[PDB]
Amino acid sequence: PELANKLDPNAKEIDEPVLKAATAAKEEDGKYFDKDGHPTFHITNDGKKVDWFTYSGYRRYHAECHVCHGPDGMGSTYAPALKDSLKRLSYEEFYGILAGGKQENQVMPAFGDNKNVMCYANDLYVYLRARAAGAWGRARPGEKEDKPESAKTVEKECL
Ligand code: HEC
Repeated sequence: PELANKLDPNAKEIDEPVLKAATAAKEEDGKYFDKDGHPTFHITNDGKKVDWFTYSGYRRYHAECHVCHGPDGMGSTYAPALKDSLKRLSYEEFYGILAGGKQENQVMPAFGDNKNVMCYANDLYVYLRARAAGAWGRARPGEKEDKPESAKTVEKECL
């Protein structure tokens, strides 16, 4: 139905198993979920329009993560490429690394005490999930879906 994606027909780096596991099964007010109950994306009109959290997660990524992890999750001299990471990592593995950090030299900081990051954890997951599935390229999202009212009142409370 309207839960289905419609991506770039000239999308050359799609990962079908990762994309299939990210198919939207449910929608609760601008928020999409997969059959496992975990957040997911929703691309529309041939790879140009994106759901709110993919849009929002891009911006939070550029703000708070791009420095060590490179543009579009491509990787850097000090940190791995998160577009490949979210092929293996489950939603809760990602959330735990983000909240508590990871070490080996090589340190990923714990962001748990950083509400400007933790309150957008689902946004970061969704966007980087869309990268891992090859459902979004290395562009900035243009057309988006409207920001839902649900997001604004929990953004209120979380911050
Ligand atoms: C500073 C440099 C940063 C910043 C600001 C962020 N990350 Fe994180 N990250 C970083 C390192 C050195 C590592 C590797 C740690 C190790 O080798 O043990 C990581 C790792 C991750 C992971 C797990 C990667 C994997 O195992 O595949 C995730 C997920 C991750 N980083 C995500 C992430 C996000 C969402 C950030 C947003 C603010 C972020 N990092 C910041 C170094 C750094």
